[PDB]
Amino acid sequence: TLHNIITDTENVQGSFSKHEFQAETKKLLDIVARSLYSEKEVFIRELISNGSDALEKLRHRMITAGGDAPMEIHLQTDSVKGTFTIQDTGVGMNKEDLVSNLGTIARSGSKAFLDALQNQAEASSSIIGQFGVGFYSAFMVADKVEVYSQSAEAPGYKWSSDGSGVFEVAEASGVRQGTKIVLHLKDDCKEFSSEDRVKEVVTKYSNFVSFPIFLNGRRLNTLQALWMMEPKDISEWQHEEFYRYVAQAYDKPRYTLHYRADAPLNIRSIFYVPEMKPSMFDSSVALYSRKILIQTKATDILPKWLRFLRGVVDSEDIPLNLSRELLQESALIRKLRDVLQQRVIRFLLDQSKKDPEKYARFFEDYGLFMREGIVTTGEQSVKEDIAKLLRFESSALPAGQQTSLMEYSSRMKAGTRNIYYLCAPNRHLAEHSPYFEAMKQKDMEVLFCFEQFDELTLLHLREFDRKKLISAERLSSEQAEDLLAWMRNALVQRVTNIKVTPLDTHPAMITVLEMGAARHFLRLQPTLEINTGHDLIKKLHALKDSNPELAQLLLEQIYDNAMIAAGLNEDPRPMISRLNQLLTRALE
Amino acid sequence: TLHNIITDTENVQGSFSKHEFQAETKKLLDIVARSLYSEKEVFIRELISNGSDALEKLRHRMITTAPMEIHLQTDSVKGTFTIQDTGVGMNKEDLVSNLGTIARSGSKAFLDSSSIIGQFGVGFYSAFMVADKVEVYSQSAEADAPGYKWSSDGSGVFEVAEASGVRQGTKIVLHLKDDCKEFSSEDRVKEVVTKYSNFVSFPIFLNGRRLNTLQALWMMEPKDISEWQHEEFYRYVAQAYDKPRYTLHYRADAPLNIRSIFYVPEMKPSMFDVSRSVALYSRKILIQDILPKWLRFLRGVVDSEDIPLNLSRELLQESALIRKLRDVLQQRVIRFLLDQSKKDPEKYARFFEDYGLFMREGIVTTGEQSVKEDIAKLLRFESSALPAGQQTSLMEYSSRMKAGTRNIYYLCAPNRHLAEHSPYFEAMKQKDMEVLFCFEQFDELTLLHLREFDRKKLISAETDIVVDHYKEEKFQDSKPASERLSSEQAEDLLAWMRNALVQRVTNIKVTPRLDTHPAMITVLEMGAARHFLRTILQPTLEINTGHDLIKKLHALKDSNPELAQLLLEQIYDNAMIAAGLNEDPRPMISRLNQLLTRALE
Ligand SMILES: Nc1ncnc2c1ncn2[C@@H]1O[C@H](COP(=O)(O)OP(=O)(O)NP(=O)(O)O)[C@@H](O)[C@H]1O
Ligand SMILES: Nc1ncnc2c1ncn2[C@@H]1O[C@H](COP(=O)(O)OP(=O)(O)NP(=O)(O)O)[C@@H](O)[C@H]1O
Ligand SMILES: [Co+2]
Ligand SMILES: [Co+2]
Ligand SMILES: [Co+2]
Ligand SMILES: [Co+2]
Ligand SMILES: [Mg+2]
Ligand SMILES: [Mg+2]
Repeated sequence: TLHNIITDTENVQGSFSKHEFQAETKKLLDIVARSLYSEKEVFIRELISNGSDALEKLRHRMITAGGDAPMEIHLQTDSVKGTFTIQDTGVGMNKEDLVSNLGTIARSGSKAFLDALQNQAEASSSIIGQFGVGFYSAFMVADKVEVYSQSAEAPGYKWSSDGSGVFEVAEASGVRQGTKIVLHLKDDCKEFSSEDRVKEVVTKYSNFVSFPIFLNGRRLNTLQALWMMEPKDISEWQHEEFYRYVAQAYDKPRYTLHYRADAPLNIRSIFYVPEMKPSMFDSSVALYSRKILIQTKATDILPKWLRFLRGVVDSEDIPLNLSRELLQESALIRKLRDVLQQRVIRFLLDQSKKDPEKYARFFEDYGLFMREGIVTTGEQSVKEDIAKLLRFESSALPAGQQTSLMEYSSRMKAGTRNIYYLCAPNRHLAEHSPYFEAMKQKDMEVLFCFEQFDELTLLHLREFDRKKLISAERLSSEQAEDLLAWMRNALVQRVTNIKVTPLDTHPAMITVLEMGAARHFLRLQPTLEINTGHDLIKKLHALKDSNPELAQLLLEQIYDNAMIAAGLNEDPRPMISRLNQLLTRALE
Repeated sequence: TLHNIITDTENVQGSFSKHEFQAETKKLLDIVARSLYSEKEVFIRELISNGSDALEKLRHRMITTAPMEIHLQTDSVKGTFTIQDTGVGMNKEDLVSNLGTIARSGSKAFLDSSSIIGQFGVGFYSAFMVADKVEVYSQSAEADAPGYKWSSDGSGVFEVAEASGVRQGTKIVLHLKDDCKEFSSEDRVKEVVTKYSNFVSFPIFLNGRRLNTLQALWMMEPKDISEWQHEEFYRYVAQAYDKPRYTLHYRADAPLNIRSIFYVPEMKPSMFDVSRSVALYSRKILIQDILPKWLRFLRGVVDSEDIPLNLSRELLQESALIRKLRDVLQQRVIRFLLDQSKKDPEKYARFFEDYGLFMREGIVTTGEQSVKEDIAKLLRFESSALPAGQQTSLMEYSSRMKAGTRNIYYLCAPNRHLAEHSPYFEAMKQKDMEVLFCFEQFDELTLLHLREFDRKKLISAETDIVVDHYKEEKFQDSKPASERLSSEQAEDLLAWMRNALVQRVTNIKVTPRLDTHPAMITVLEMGAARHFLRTILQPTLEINTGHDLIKKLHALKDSNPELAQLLLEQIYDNAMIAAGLNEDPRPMISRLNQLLTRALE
């Protein structure tokens, strides 16, 4: 029932030829200029990266062979002629370098320059170019490209091409030191001769480029890359400002984490938690490399549950896809994500100590993210890492006070290893749980979990600290029996039981067996319990025969009042008209 | 004030030299091997695509019998991945010029149909992502013609020799590097095929077993798809176990080529997943928004030939075409859902109940008014002019509006009975306008954001009641003056209430607009106040001096003054709750029980 035709039936017969791999130059240029980037606008990123690199090499040269000029990138638009022009005052290119570097695809002068530096040299970490293709991005948007270049050594040149397999080189006066590139834009790309549009692209990708960038004689990039600076030389106001820019936000960060490290990758990063809680009516952490935008929404570097963080991650040696808008599959990027997960958890844990009050607000607003993380990850070790961030209330603690799974594990009786919880809409329904009343008597402490999805979190948690979480789950004696028998008939299809109990000020209360049910209800088999010493109950007893119609309203009210006190009816609008009838008739 | 450096100053001196662009081949190979594809597994897709193309070329040549299939083999002991197709094969010139030359694609000069996948001339080199060594055995058809072995380590050179025992077609053997042993696992290779190549037009066999490849339903004639084929296909694309309640199979050629199928699940959406969905294809191979956020409940697939692919085959290439496509799809889906409401309103009611929250979200988070209104066409309400239970729409409301009218009135209450008997509705009934009844939690927020519809302002009943004070209060009471407090009694009572409720209310007023209710709370921007409470104000308390409870209060203030104050506090609380402006109701229960006992003697 198997069908395979793969068989070792081949044998080397005779002699063989040796060939070198070739490359169809014509088609390859078309591929860069058409089939490489998701957006045409990206040619501006590339040309500015080149200007930065040229400037960086000049700066490097002058450390040793010092000499004389300012280091700048200038952009000019001409909306009448349809041109885009960029000029840098960097190292420039002689005729040999124009032909070699521009004329040859995947040849990178910058890459060779990098490979020859001491790894410690500043330029080692700021040179952007790697592949030797970014320049061809100009043909995506231009029918004609002209390059004027003057090297810093001992004649100016003009390089020229339409990008169709050929190019021309001639001597030129009077070219300024560095390189000037003029793009004659295609008709469908004339938008890049608009100043406003070019400004949008520069700020998107290249806002943190190290050298001043001018557009039509005006400076743009006034924003310094805070993530590359020493964490201590940065003030709270700089973070507030930088946060707003990077998160496109208008509030401040409640938390700031400035993380720098060298392994598995170079990392310079800043993470923020917004002060404003998120909701339905609605950026992410951005990825950079050597100060250039890679992805506005970084995908592989953080786990999904940490998507509430804003900010930036920059790595010098993260493996980039050729398009420079994706990362390659890498064991190093996987390790980075794991490292960051642990760092952020560690940071939030520290914060729960420094200010439990503040952390309490944070957990109310963002705790859902932690719960999601515990449910969706498949690593038990990490589930218990994220679980250190959870807060609940406890049977063994007062109302409104939070504790962690660790603090519970702390207080446990020495001879036991079970974590008991009870997921309830509220505390009243918890304290009066049949299942919890059990754990009151013989057993001891139970976690009260009121938040949404607290349940399946713990179900998915399964195991914490090698331990197991498991859900713990007046009126005479015949005047009352008469009253009860009456009550069961007026509330036939509302409750599945009516009891009598020792309540004080409250004439009745609602209790529920399954908390699980009550959630379906709020999305039920209540048990009303009557205080036969309460005046309204004794009044109810008297009116059931004397004024049956009045006692019907009163009964309904006592039931509704009990459901409200149990948090089982949060919006009492349905009762108001009846209640008003009860009041008018009572007040005759 | 300006700093520029760019000046038209440069002039050419003497003649030019002419040059041809060149390529650094060795470094291109490295780029294809390490930097081109973001995921290693796609070498499987690329090799299958080549096999599929070779088979298409043979099919086209066989017109003008033999099997046409693709075989995969994993050897986890030898660390080897093998693929063999029964296609046209390659001759010596072909092995050299097409395989040996990066960016050379024989699958171009073949033209000359739309079944051919290969375009760039680089896909084959993806093998070097995962393999130290690659051997190729190919046999052309017919044509003369010898067999050949092609061989390379991936760096720089390769060798070809004539060979025997080469079956018609092409076999390729990947000697996997230690980094990539996962591709000698059958379960692993199977995962990849079904991910990218599950709609390939020829059978694929893995280690002798035929893979369950599928029909590209979206490309096919809609009328030839049975409900059951859609059920199955839905379950596949949505990875679900239930079936679709709606199926939209959309083809178009203008303005954009589009072949798509969308499904709405029969299941209600998980509330967990809502806070925490359509695949994109080209030529039957997977490609990795397209729908606006509010339509993320839809499942299914979109294919469009106007979307260009990047070199790596994982990104789309015109962020403006996409916005267009998305706008087209949004429009088509709204029209589809409007049509479903016509055909079967009862079934649509269930849909709206389960998914309505997505519409409301869409209305609230869009900035474009015409889009808010388009989505708003999907909303359903009840009406004061229709029997209980009968759903209607903004459009139908608009069509009943008299010539003079210029506003759409609405009232938000938990249910039909509460709206019909709302004090706000009693007040509105004195006018002759139709009032929409909206029962869902975020309906008010939604209409607040919607603001207007078809040039008609949306106004809540509660708001309209306040505005009428600043016009003519030309309304007469429901009860004759005999059944009301005299003015002197009304003024006396009000002055008392103002003292008893000093810092809780802005003012207190009688109103002729109530019947069943003793009082109501009014706030100009009621809706916005309700929304704000979900985490005081300048509320007005308006009393009905014809109501038994109000008149009794007038008496009580002079007979049991303490009881009168307790009554007063409760009336205010009742009006706040009825207004939807109440804080936690639990702490009022104490007062209420106390009030209840003192009343009952
Ligand atoms: N503005 C410039 N000034 C001086 N030299 C330049 C300039 N632009 C490009 N070059 C040179 O031309 C080469 C080719 O540029 P490019 O095609 O962008 O490849 P790359 O910058 O080297 N690497 P990549 O950007 O990752 O593809 C560079 O490496 C430099 O040697
Ligand atoms: N299995 C095969 N059988 C026959 N010819 C093949 C086979 N694989 C590759 N070829 C030939 O070799 C050429 C190069 O393949 P490839 O590098 O994948 O580029 P491409 O398929 O043409 N376009 P693309 O896949 O989009 O990069 C193809 O165009 C075919 O002419
Ligand atoms: Co052999
Ligand atoms: Co070195
Ligand atoms: Co000139
Ligand atoms: Co009309
Ligand atoms: Mg470059
Ligand atoms: Mg191919």
